[PDB]
Amino acid sequence: KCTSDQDEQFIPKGCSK
Repeated sequence: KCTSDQDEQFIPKGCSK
């Protein structure tokens, strides 16, 4: 998932790598 809560200046090494 890109946004976990409201995470706009962080997406993971998992959503779009």
